[PDB]
Amino acid sequence: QQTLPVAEVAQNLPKKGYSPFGTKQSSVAEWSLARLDDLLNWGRKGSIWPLTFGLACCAVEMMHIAAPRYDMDRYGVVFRASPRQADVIIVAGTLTNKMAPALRKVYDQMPEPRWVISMGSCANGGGYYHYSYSVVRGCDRIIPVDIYVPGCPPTAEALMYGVLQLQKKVKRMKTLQMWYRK
Amino acid sequence: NMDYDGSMIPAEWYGWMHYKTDLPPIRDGCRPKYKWIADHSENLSGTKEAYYPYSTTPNKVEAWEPKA
Amino acid sequence: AVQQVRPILSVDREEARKRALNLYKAWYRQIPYIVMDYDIPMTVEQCRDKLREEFVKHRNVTDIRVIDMLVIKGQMELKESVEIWKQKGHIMRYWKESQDPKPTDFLSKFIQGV
Amino acid sequence: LTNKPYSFVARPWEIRKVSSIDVLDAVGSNIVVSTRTNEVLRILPRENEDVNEEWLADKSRFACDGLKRQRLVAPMVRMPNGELQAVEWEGALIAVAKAIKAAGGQIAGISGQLADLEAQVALKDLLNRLGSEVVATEQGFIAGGTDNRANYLLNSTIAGLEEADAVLLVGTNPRYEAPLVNTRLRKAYVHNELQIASIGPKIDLSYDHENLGADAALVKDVCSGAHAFSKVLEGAKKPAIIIGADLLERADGAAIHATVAEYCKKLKKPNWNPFNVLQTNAAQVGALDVGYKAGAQTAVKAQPKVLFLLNADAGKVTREQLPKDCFVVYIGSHGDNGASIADAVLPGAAYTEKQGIYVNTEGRPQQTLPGVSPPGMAREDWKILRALSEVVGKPLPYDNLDELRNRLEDVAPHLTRLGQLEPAGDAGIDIKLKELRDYFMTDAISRASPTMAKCISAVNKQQRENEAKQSVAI
Amino acid sequence: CRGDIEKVTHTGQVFDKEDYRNARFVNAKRYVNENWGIKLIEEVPPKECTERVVFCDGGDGPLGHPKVYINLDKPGNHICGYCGLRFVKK
Amino acid sequence: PRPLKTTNPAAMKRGTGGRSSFNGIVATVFGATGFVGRYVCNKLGKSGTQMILPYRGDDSDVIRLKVTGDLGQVLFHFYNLEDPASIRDAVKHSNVVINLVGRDFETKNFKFKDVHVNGAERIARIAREAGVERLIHLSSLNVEANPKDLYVKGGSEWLKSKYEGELRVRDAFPNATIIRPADIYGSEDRFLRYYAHIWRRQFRSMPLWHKGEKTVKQPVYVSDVAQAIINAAKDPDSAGRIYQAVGPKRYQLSELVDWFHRLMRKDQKRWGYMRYDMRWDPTFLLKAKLNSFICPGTPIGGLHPARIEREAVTDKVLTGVPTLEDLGVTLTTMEQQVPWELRPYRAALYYDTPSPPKCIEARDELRLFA
Amino acid sequence: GKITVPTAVNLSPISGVPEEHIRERRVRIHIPPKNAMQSGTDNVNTWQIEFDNRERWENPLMGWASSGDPLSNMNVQFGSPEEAITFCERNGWRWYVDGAAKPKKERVKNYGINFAWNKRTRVSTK
Ligand SMILES: NC(=O)C1=CN([C@@H]2O[C@H](COP(=O)(O)OP(=O)(O)OC[C@H]3O[C@@H](n4cnc5c(N)ncnc54)[C@H](OP(=O)(O)O)[C@@H]3O)[C@@H](O)[C@H]2O)C=CC1
Ligand code: SF4
Ligand SMILES: [Zn+2]
Repeated sequence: QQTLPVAEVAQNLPKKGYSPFGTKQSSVAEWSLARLDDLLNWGRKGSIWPLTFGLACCAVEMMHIAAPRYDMDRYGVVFRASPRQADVIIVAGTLTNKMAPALRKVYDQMPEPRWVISMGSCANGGGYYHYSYSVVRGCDRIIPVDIYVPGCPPTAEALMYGVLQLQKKVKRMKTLQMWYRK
Repeated sequence: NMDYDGSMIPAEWYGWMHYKTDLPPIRDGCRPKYKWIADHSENLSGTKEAYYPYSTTPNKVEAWEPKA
Repeated sequence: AVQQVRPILSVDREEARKRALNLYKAWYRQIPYIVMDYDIPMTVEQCRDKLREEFVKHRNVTDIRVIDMLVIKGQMELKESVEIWKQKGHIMRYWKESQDPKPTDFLSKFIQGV
Repeated sequence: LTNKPYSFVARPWEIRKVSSIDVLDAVGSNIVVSTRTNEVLRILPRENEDVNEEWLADKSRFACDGLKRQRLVAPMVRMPNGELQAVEWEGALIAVAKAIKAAGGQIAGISGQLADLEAQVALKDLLNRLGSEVVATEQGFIAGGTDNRANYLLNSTIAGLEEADAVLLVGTNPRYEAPLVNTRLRKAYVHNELQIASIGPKIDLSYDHENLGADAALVKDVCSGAHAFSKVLEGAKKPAIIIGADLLERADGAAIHATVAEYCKKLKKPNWNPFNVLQTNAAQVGALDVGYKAGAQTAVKAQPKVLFLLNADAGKVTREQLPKDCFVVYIGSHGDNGASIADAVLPGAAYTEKQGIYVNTEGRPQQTLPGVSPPGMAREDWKILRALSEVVGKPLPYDNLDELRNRLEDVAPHLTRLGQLEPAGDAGIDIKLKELRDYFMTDAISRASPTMAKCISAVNKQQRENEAKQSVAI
Repeated sequence: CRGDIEKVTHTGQVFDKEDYRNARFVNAKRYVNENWGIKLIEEVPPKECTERVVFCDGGDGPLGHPKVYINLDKPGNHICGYCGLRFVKK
Repeated sequence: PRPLKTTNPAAMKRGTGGRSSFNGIVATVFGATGFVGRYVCNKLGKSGTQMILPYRGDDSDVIRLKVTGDLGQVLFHFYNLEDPASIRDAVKHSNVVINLVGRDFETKNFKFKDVHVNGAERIARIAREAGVERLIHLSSLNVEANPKDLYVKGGSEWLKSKYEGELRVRDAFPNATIIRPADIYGSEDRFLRYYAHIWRRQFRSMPLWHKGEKTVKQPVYVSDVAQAIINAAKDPDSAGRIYQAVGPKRYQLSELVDWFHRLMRKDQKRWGYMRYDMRWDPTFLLKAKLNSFICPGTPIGGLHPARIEREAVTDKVLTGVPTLEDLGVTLTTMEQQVPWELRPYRAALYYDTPSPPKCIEARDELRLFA
Repeated sequence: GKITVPTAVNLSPISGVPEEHIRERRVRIHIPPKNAMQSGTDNVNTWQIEFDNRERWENPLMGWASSGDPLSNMNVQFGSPEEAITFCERNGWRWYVDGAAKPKKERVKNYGINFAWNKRTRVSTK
């Protein structure tokens, strides 16, 4: 790892700023595309709409970020039932062999950009039914997954930590800078 | 600023912030403070310095080298 | 070498063959509805060839209860094919898609380790 | 007391137990192999009252460390530079096929110390289909003993040797050649009033015995009746005479095999065959069952252009006896010796990595089972020989192991009844193994093991320690 | 150059330069613990005792290893098989 | 006798042949986010091949390729084509490098010479300096030293660029396999989607060069060329051999386009399907030039003039140069696969099976070109 | 309402076994070996069938052992060899028996032979 910086060292460090790219771009067109990508990523991270895809027990914790203690609504996060209106699909439960074409069709009808959160050990790696005859060995064999939330029923702080990690990934998305360098 | 997360809390204040104990490390002396205790690190996943697994045992079957 | 059992869905081999012909007739009538109602790459003639191949795979059986078991499972798969409960991936599981054809010669199995 | 090679390695519930046989000694002892996650952990005795009786020799047990060191993982072809290089399977097979076509029917093949029965059958079928009528074995035997089985069998049962009354050892040390036979003789020593005489040098049998001498012709005195032990042998209820295979390899050989056989025809009891031979090689009895011409000199004197070898590390054949150009193909698992002189070092699977038959010294066929996968790209030896026959152009008719067992029924009906012994009829001085450090490194797997080297180092350290403490008092 | 790839672990394992499995570390750090147990158990001094048999608990009672008794009649350092602490009799 | 490189017994071929097995190949598919890259990535991941997969743009365009392989068999690496150190970091632990880097239109940062000529030569020389055993590079079928224009002026720069890039690849990497596809059809392609788009048509009528009768094309499926790439990577007798990647039967463009419109249910009389000559219509070329101008990224439908000159150039096979049937792949016929591709592209039926197209033999092609 | 059938059936089509596993797998019918470091025998009296070992390889990513054989971990218990023969012929498996059980080993254990006169069975320790 790295040691987290001591406050004597960290007082000499300057402020990071909001932009992961920095304001030190050379060209004015590159700087304008950087700020446009910053505004676009702020709009995308300011409201991600996850889809009501609750397969198994993990989803009982998924409603617990809907719950008044954790309150996902002040993070841009609000559930949508239709897959067209939703940004994120949260695979929260056990993907089985009869569940595989349904999950693939629901993911394919979702419009791009598409970030996928694997909630729980049945969602990533198979988990407690990994050696079962009718359980897919994780959802990574079917749906491409950006965030993997570890706990068997993830606490709801850990699922919301996965949500904040997805927001940091969305804030780190480089589209217009790649277009300028394509 | 704006890059904070839930893993910036070190190990000694983690139980104080999560209501396990009501004793801060400035008053509690039960903490070990040993020599080999590594400093705290945030979740480094998604960056160019994250952890990637590997086999930890060495090679079991030793081949035969025509030389020697 | 002879035991008395309770018959399942048949009492003689001619009756069991007749009900297997009923199953083949209903499958043959349900082929062009399967090609029409599913988004599969296989055509009607390929579906009929696959139906003939799956019947001549089970041509070898002789026992009345075994062939009635096969007829019962075939009618259940057919009832899962008339009412659309199977998907496009379940229909295309008869053709072994996404599978490399394993060689039969000893040399290619010796090189590949099989 | 704990297994020190198996120190802290695994746990009993973690172990997959596979039933097989051991090929290091002559007993053909039933073992259970501890395989967990493609690794040989340890070797434990398996219960059979006829063969091993829940015991195991040290060479049989502590040879599991030799399955990791000096293994063959890639096919190696000798380059024109002068050193072997790792070559893919198709190139090695067509190189051996090109050398076979350049030889033009002047080929020969020698069986191994640890070779499988099915590998020997595949080698014999490949050589007979290619116009070669000569096959060989590392350990020699008498002339004309192949025709009758009782010439080369321990005809008295290992389970029956505990009922012996007077046994004579003709130039062998059974506690270092096949120690479970010595456990049976020790049980018959303590339970029955047994008198044992040994002809040869001074050896310790872990029980008392009368040493008649190292002279050869004294055994003729045992066949004369004038010797004192001959009266004990004729007066015994269940007598026996055991002859080592190294004494049968010498130039007198068949003569010493003949006379005592006549003595056995002078002393026989119903349901008891007193003639006994103890041959250290596990592959020797199976090779002489399927019709191998015993002796490496039979393949040396034939002057082969391509000399096939199975898992043979005895070193009885070298480059000096071979001609100027000789494509030596070594199909083995370890290759400490016999692979440095080879031109096409083909890999192979060990006895814990393949399924095959081995016939022990009493003539009882047994089947080993594959515990772990072979390392690298090593294959089974009969599969290698069948693929080589398909590359050459005269393929063997069997494709899998079942038709190979059917051809085994075609050549010998008693080579497939595994675990069942068919008794044969009538049969018609220096010891190389006399110390423990000689006993430790006889085979290739025991030579590659570091445990046997550690044992010889510890025994030699105790020997110099005792010699220094004895010589400091002088 | 990166020095975290060729560094050996306490189990004696390192990926050599001809291995294909070092391509997984071109974007991620190879995690090697710098606190080896061998040096950290060789650093502590042995404990001198006068009685013939001693007991090792490894620390606190319910928080340590199960209690073992070591006989110190043989000269030398006797190592506890649980914690690795060495005892010696004068 | 082909020698082994490293003889590491944790690096040889093992397993039956699924995802969890390993076939001893470490692939580095350059430009794997493209159309051929998806199919070759799935074909490599279904056999057990670890892929390094260098990507140039965003992570969201390449994160869909993690489902092709098993755990640890798919890596990702950020690179630029002008940066040589990132390519050397990408290929330093590989033995098979597959080069799919290409672009059908000129870009403001990368020209045709900067992609096909300079970039492929740079990748080939970096792979040669990095000890890569085998390289697979893709070209066009009708590459010539001096290819002439047929309809559009300034055309055939793509064919000349691919020929010069192929020559620089064989000058840099000597044992480089050159597969030459003619025109690759399939899903999300630039052939069936380009003939399937609204922007290609002009008032329910498709312009074609000499009404599509003069040009004869032999298109190939993307799974066939992916299997050809894998069969060239596994079998080591394909070192430095040019493989003509063409389909089973020759077709002319008019019968192909009429068969496509029969598949999309455009053959009904209320739709008003009409095939007419392209050389009489300068408005279509003006529309294509304006579409290449105003689009910031890729043009819509791929209606750049390079695609126009590519559809103008007929597919010519070379005698004595091997075809994919020498690589041991059974080529899929057109009539089995194409109705499945054009099934979602069918029009709505008006309120008021299609015939298969006629193949063109050698003597009929010689009569047509006389 | 009963019919006449042969008592030997083949249930390999109606089961889920594919052709690549029913055509080339050998079933070993055996008594499992007693652990030689234990003196108990309660796990020995049950016969069982097992399948032949297949290729197990090192994982490319981690050090785990991977196998494509689905039947490596399936041992089926039986009370007699003949019922296992009937099961193997009913399910269409290709069978073989590793070995029959030992019928009887007649042994005598006398305490008086440890201390005997003019006998070689006298012990030296205690
Ligand atoms: N019709 C066809 O498909 C035919 C194709 N070919 C050849 O086949 C090959 C593959 O074609 P195909 O996949 O269909 O085409 P694509 O354009 O769809 O794919 C090209 C790939 O290369 C990448 N790429 C493009 N330009 C650059 C650059 N400057 N630097 C780095 N990477 C770059 C693209 O990345 P990104 O995701 O950013 O776009 C994409 O992954 C090409 O060499 C082409 O010339 C030949 C004849 C016919
Ligand atoms: S990962 Fe754990 S909590 Fe989540 S669905 Fe599976 S068993 Fe339930
Ligand atoms: Zn302790």
